[PDB]
Formats: sequence, C-alpha cells, structure tokens
Amino acid sequence: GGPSVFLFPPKPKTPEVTCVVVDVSHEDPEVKFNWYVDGVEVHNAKTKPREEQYNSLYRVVSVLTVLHQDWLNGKEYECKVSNKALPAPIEKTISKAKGQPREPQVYTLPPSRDELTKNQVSLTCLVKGFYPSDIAVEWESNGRPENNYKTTPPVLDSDGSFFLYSKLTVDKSRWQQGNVFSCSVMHEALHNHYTQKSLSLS
Amino acid sequence: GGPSVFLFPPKPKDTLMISRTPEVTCVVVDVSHEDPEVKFNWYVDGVEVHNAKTKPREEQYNSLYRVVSVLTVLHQDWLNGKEYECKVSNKALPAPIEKTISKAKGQPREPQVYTLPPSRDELTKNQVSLTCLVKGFYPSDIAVEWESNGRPENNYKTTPPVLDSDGSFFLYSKLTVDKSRWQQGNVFSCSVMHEALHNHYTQKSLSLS
Repeated sequence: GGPSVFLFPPKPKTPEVTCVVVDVSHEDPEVKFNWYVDGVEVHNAKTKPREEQYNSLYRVVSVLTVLHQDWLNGKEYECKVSNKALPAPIEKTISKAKGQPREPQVYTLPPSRDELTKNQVSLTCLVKGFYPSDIAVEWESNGRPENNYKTTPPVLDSDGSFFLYSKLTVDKSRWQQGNVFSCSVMHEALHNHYTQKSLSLS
Repeated sequence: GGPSVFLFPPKPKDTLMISRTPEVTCVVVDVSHEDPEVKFNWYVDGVEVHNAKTKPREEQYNSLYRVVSVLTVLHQDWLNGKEYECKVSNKALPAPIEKTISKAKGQPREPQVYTLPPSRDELTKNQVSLTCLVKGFYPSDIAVEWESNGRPENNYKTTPPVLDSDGSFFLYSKLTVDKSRWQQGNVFSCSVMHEALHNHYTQKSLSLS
C-alpha cells in the first residue's frame, strides 16, 4: 500500500482546484496539504473529512478555491501532501495549460489465442489518453452487468494523460458461443459523458 | 503523539536482479524531539544480525523525528521465505516494538504471459498500443520489460499488480510504437522476470498476423 496524489482542474461551466490523496494508510490517516500559486503559498484551502475506501485505506481531499481571472492567466497551482508513512513529500502541479480534459479512447481486445486452451479467458478493455484521472469502468453482457472483472488504477502515461486496463474473466464456453460483452466508461471528457465498446467472437 | 514502526519489504526488481541490492526497511515515525535516539535490533529467523545500516534522522512536518534502519538481505534468503524482524527500542517507549516481515507466503504460481495486438480501431492512429497481459502469478513481485531485434524498447508503461478474484495477481504492460513499425511485421517481445518461472525469466513475442 502506497499513497497516490491527483490534481483536478475547475470544470468549464465557483471554480475549484482539487488535490486528491488515495490509499492513505490506516495507521496514519493524517495528511498535511500545502498549496502554491506560482511559488507563493496560500492558506484558504479547506480539507474535507476523511473517507474510508472499500480497501480500508483512506481518501483525503483538499479543495482550493481559485480566482477565476487567475486561471485565465495561466498561473501554476501546486499541491504538496506530506504523510508520516511517506518516504518524502509528494508534489503535483496543474494549470490551464495541459490541465485541459482529454477524451479517453476505448479499445476492446479479445483473448490471446494461447489463452483459449484454458477453461476461462480474459476480455480486456484498454482506456488511454484521458485527463483527468477520475474515471469509472464497468462490464456488461446483453445489458446484464458482469461481476468477475477487475480494473487497474490509472497510470500516468508519457504524454501527461492517463491510461488503465480492465480485465473481464468469462468462461471459454461463453466466449466461443458468440456472446456479446460491453465495456462501459464514464468520464467528463467523453461525449454524453459515457461510451460503450462491445466485444464478441469473429 | 506515539512513535510507531513500519517494516517494508525489498523492491521487486531488487529481488529479481543479481546486480541489485534487496533491502528490508524499518521506519520509526513520530520520534520524540528530546528523546530522539532509537536502538535497532535485527533478527533473521530468530538469529540476531548486525550488518544493518542506519540513516541520519529526518524531521517531519510535525516537529518530530523519523529514523530509518536498512538491512540488506540475500536474494536466496528472501526467496526462501526467511523471516526478518526489526525491534525498535526508545526511551519514550514503555516497551520495545517488534515487527516481522517475509515474502508473501502461499504456493508460488507461474505467471501466464499473453501478448495482445492493437485494436483495429487504433490502427487509424499514428501510434498503436502493444499490450502484454501477465496473469495468475504469486507472489506479486514481478518485473516486465519490452525488447525487439535484440534491443530494449523503452516507450512502455506497466500497471502495478492487481489482486485478482482467484487470489493471484495480474497486470498489463503497454508498449507504444509508431504504426509503421507494427505494419512492417516487426517482432516485439514482452519479457517477464518472476521467481516461479524457469530461470526466473520468460518472454512472449508479438507480431502482425
């Protein structure tokens, strides 16, 4: 277990910059935030009460209200979190430049030919090129939501965008019969904030 | 308020590479400012050792100290499941604090490596994604790389291990290449290092159909 930090832009429609700390250890729930604007610190940010994730680890959020005309001018906003279980403080920066939302690309991949020997096969859903990291993925089959899937946490790609993979495990018999499976993704940068990519045998 | 102890295992790549140094790290947090000294005792399967290295103390954001002791472990010792105990003594402690760590116990499971070509929808783009699914391995310590034509490929990212529904772990490694390299039929290789593999190494190729 190790904490991760994410910075969120104000939505284009009161503006706010958000620093999210996920996977805070259960022994030391305390997290200390320091906010920088072009290098000088501000103190008007307010920290939300801690939330316990499904894995007992904690999610601690700090919200900094941002001057509207300031965001138009392109000033950098820095969030520095510091925790006892942390080897060193974690720093994140966000601005209007490349803080822009990026539409995720959703690709479904059938099982490897070598996996068709096993009794179960892996249906994978690749979601790449999205910003910010907040995203939700689900699997269905003919509209019935599936239960035996797992999704990796977001991974920062080499271009500043994020990607992840979701793996649905289905019986090989169900796959070869021609069943249709769907990978659903919800994200703010998507058109209608929702898209679905289907997957089926040849 | 009260000083607590955390014990970390070695990094996965340090346990898998003969040229690296795997370390067990004992971290004492919230050490008193007027009683700052900490005495470390290290035990390997009950036998005390003395080759541990202490680091200079570091003050935190709350005016209290953090002191770290680092013990080098043998590659074969860690893989064989030897247990490492760190005992932390301090004047402000009513009694010493003991913490013990070892490699994840349970039957080691061989990773299954599956290479997945880019989706046809991505073939309209200038760069395509080459996917390496590594599935069903235990424990989670693992290392993944990409190479091609005898040279490593470095434009890849790998997800951390994820706990699967069967008690094993899986991850994905994504190699991004120019579309023309993939359309040429050039062969790419996903290499995995893991204790359960023969010679702790395997590699699966990925090429155009």
